[PDB]
Amino acid sequence: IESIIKTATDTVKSEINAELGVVPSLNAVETGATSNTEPEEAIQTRTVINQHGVSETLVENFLSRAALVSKRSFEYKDHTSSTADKNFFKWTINTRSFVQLRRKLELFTYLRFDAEITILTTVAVNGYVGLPDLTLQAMFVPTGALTPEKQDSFHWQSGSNASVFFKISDPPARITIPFMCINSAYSVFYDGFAGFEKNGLYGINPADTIGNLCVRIVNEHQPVGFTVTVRVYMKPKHIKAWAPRPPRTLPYMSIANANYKGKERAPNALSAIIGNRDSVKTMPHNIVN
Amino acid sequence: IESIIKTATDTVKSEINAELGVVPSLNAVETGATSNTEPEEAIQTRTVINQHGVSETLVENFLSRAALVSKRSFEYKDHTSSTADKNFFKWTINTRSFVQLRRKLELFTYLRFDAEITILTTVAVNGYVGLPDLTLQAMFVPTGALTPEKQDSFHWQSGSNASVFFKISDPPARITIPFMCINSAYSVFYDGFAGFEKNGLYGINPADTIGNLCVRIVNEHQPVGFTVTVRVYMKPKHIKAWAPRPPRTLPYMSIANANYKGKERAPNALSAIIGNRDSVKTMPHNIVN
Amino acid sequence: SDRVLQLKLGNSAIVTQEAANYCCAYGEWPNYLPDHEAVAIDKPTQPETATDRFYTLKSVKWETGSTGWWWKLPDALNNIGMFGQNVQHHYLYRSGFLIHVQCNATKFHQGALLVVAIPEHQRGAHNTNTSPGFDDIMKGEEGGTFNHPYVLDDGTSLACATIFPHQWINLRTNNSATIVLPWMNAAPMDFPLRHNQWTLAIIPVVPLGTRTTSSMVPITVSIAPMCCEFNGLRHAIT
Amino acid sequence: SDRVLQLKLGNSAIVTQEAANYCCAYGEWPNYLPDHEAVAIDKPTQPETATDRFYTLKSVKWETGSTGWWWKLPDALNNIGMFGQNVQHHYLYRSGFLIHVQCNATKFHQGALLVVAIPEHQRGAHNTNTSPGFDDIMKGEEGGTFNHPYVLDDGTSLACATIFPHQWINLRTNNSATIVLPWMNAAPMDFPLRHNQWTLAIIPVVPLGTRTTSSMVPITVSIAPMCCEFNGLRHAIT
Amino acid sequence: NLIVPSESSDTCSLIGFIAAKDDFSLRLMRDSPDIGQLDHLHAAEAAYQ
Amino acid sequence: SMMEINNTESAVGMERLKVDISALTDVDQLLFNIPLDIQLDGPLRNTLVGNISRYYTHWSGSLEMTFMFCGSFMAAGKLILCYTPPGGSCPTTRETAML
Amino acid sequence: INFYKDSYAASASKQDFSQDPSKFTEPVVEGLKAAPVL
Amino acid sequence: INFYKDSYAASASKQDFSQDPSKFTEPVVEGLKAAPVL
Ligand SMILES: COCCn1cc(-c2ccnc3c(NCc4ccc(OC(C)C)cc4)cccc23)cn1
Ligand SMILES: COCCn1cc(-c2ccnc3c(NCc4ccc(OC(C)C)cc4)cccc23)cn1
Repeated sequence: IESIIKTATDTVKSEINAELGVVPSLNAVETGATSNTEPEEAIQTRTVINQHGVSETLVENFLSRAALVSKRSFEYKDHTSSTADKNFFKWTINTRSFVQLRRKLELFTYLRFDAEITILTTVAVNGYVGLPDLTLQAMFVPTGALTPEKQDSFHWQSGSNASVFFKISDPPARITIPFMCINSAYSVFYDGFAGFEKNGLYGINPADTIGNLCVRIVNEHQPVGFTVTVRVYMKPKHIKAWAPRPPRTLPYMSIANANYKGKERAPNALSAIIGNRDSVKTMPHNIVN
Repeated sequence: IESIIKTATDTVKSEINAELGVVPSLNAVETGATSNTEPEEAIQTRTVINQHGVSETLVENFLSRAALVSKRSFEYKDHTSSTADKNFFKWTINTRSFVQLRRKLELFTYLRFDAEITILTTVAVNGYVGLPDLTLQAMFVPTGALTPEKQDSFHWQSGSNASVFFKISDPPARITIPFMCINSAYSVFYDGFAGFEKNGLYGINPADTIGNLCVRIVNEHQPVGFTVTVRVYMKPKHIKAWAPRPPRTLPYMSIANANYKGKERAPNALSAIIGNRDSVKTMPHNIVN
Repeated sequence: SDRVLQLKLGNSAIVTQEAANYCCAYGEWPNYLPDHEAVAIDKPTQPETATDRFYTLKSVKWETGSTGWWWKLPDALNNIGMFGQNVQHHYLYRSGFLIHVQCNATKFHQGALLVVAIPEHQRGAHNTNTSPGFDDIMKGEEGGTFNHPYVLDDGTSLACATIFPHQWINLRTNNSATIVLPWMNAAPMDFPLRHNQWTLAIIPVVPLGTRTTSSMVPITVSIAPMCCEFNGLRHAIT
Repeated sequence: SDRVLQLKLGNSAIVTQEAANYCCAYGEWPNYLPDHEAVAIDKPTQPETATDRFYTLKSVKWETGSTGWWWKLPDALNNIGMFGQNVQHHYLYRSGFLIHVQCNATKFHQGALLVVAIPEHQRGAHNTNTSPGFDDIMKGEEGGTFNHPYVLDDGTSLACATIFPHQWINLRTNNSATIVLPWMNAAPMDFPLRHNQWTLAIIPVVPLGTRTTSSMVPITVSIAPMCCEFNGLRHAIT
Repeated sequence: NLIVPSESSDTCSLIGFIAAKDDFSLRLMRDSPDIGQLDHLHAAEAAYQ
Repeated sequence: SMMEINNTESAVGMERLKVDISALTDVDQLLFNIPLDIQLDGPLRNTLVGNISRYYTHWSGSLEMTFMFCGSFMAAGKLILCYTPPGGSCPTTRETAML
Repeated sequence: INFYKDSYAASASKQDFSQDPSKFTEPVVEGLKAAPVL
Repeated sequence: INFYKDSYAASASKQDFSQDPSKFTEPVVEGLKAAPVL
């Protein structure tokens, strides 16, 4: 039954028992229920009035932290001879590339959230002259819209795409993207295929497609080359979460799938998640005096 | 008995006494009480209505001033050949490194406070080209979280750590950290050992561990080297303080302990805290006309 | 009137005919842990009179060269009687203390002892960067001696030590000191073997002197734990 | 219904799924000594959960030649945990006991144990005029073995031993026995080191037998002191 | 003791489980040391192509 | 969620999630111990309580361990499961752990 | 402080303290006794 | 001015004028007379 829980539960004092037919420490794991044995039933307890808050494990607080989702470096230079990100890049938006954010999200089967996006830009001179205060354009290109082909192509005129223009000397650029799934929640895992034929992608719900992020430098090239790094941070907010999952144990291999190998030896090997001890009777950090 | 005191006490006028059995200037230091002799009892007084406020000696006002807690300089350069803080540093957070803040805090046994943190950054060219407007990342790494190993390691993706990104041209970066002790107050002094074995640290309450501050430059290196200095300031606020202590007299030796040596001669020598005078009858700054 | 005092706790009693009132540290009295401050959820044992009684330590000789003496609490009692047994079998302890210090001499003797209870008396070492070791700190029932009482062995000062709960034994005036200590910790309970809440310090600010025939002038310490509670029963560390 | 039982005392709990009710000796339940029966005027210590908890003894092997086993109370517990410590430091003790006897086997095994609590089981020697000595009586935690269980080693009989508080473990029916013992003495309190109120006796009236492959069939005894009080605190005899 | 007849297996298993009770509380969020990456994942670069 | 109590060499995969018990010919014998440090690598780390707790630094409150016996119906036995509060070495004998 | 027109722009909602752990801890059709459970 | 959600973010609290110096100046069980004090 649903109830409002702001603090951890109190403990009541308890007496000696010795009641026939009452065995609160016995349980039946086969039912699939977790043990209902209370501490007051296992031991004699005192009264404790418990004031510890539980707000820091709220799902909103657990997930609504800004985390790196994308990082791209490209040369800001005259590109006429290059073969390369020619003062712009395109990124196909995903949550799977950086493992710390990926593992937290993959604790759940379904998520509904709005995404707070922070864009941080940094510049370095190619191997010094000072650093230019460049203007950047980020443009969101939804599904079926055309991506830019050049730094100066007319796609950047952004008649109906959302664009943000920001300087390097500004605070990081920030926007919110709404929850935009064609379903009521994102499918964090998808035991299915994307297309009506048999060759479609396994494991990616088509319903969750966000689109492309296109970032250009708006300035014409200078006489000298710079390296520009763009970092994108996502913070989920207004979160609903359904069906908690076993956490990832083996290292991630791919953004595209759940494939696994394990580490070569424990911990987090395929044959042994926990590191070994000499025996089930060995206490590894035993206090001795 | 607790009372609200906004101003220093008034003085009442007093007459001649000569009462048998009443000796208000006699006291008994052995009880451990401080003398209760009032001025009106020691001398004939006038009436004075006293308007002097006492707000500047409030413990909140006495301690809630921003003070330097950490200062680190490192080279911002291409580090491929260096043996060094390679565009980032790690700091183990403590209040003991700068003596002016340390001595004020050590006037008390227990303190509870939130910490207002101000981060000031300055840059100089290595031995001139102008100064770059770099972006920095500070990341708080709590106990048991992994610290970054490189300027560009994936730990900086900060999925659940709190990070602040700030420019050199900004005003100093500022955040508040809550009171985060696992006890109800910090132990400013700790007459105990940190571990269950005998070899643990004396003098540091494990309950007070804050964590690590990790600061990187986010920009790739320029063709030329710079020296970057980061200064961290802490201001305690929302302060409660318990059990006042004898102030430190001898110079501090270590951040890790209360060890002492004294100055080589008075003042603040181990044998003589106050500087000498020729005799107990010598008046050192005697007015003569 | 308040020069005579009787203290009765358990099967033990002390009388003095030459007290100087007594100190209640910070105006508190010892009490048991209330339910709205408790952390450990197991029911505590409260042995009462088995623990809450005077234990007398070994006496120390007051000599003209003495620097003073210290004992750490609970360390000095962790091996004595039923208090020691409860300490050794329980992870967590809590108590106050009653401290009674005894020193008598003739009307021809002079001398003054500062008797001060210091909370969290974290010691420093002299003239080294290395922190004090376990055997420098954990003296047990015998206690320690001050290296540099003038700076309280902590680089502070004896002169300001009166900010702590204290009395004096001034031999002309009184022959005993009494201090009542509440529980004094940042946590509601603690592990008794790795942290000391209080240090008793006895420092001879005025040295013992007389021109009568010399006698041994001992200082004797009696300590009663007050409102003892123990939590987390296991086998004895001992 | 009454084939399942859970017993909870202090930090200890026991469950059985194959009980045969349980015995309350003479219909009594343990209680503390009331003021109108008390003799010793000092305030008792009542350690509660530190003492009033199950202690498990060393198991004994049920073998085809076994004569049976006995343990004397409080003797078998006088060196165990905080009950032992309170015994060793106090002149006087009083308690009840909760006795739980455990023995399981297969559905192909047979055998029957009489589990009987005997008050004042004053032992005789066989074929001598000399009374049993101290080392014949005071076995401690290990207990003893019956010499002549047919006469209870006291020249009486096993056949009439059902006049005492008892249960059976009949391997076909049940795997555990439970007996609750009140305080059973002519005095309100006693010296724990020189008198035993109760003897637990476990006697195999029907021998263990089967035609399956043999396993070790142990008998295990768990005893919880109940409503422990101690008077006359001194140094430990120990 | 573990006691079994001849036709049962002579060796038996326990499975151990752990959970928190509802008096349980967690505080001060940190990066979990259970996961890390030393390099880009496979196909992470291809998101830029 | 299942504890990895049999975190030993020569336990592979699923074998690490169960502990095997045999008939003994000596009384009172130790069967296994469980390291209780959730921060250091051990049987508790890869558990639902373990994994979620390792996103946090501070913790409080009681734990429950449940054991399921998976012998045959004809198998009988009694075990004692002991928790020792900290301060000393892990007990190696039943009459110590029983306290 | 939210002067934006769309409500999804607002700051995070850290106020929902409703829990029902029994949907994961006790998803049995018959609720268990605090008699033996089978 | 405090628009942050967490209350520990607020500016300093310089308003608590309660004092009780007698817990340090006169921690004696019997209060002293303003008769001789012993
Ligand atoms: C558990 O997760 C499965 C569900 N899931 C949600 C997302 C997601 C949704 C919306 N956005 C995202 C983003 N945002 C980049 C961005 C977009 C538009 C911008 O617009 C400006 C150019 C005006 C700026 C930046 C970066 C990374 C991920 C997302 C991905 N998967
Ligand atoms: C009497 O004193 C004993 C108790 N005591 C309190 C503190 C303390 C607490 C919290 N903080 C501190 C800090 N703060 C650095 C900081 C942390 C996190 C940051 O987070 C950003 C990266 C997002 C930024 C800076 C610097 C120095 C000290 C502290 C230390 N000892």
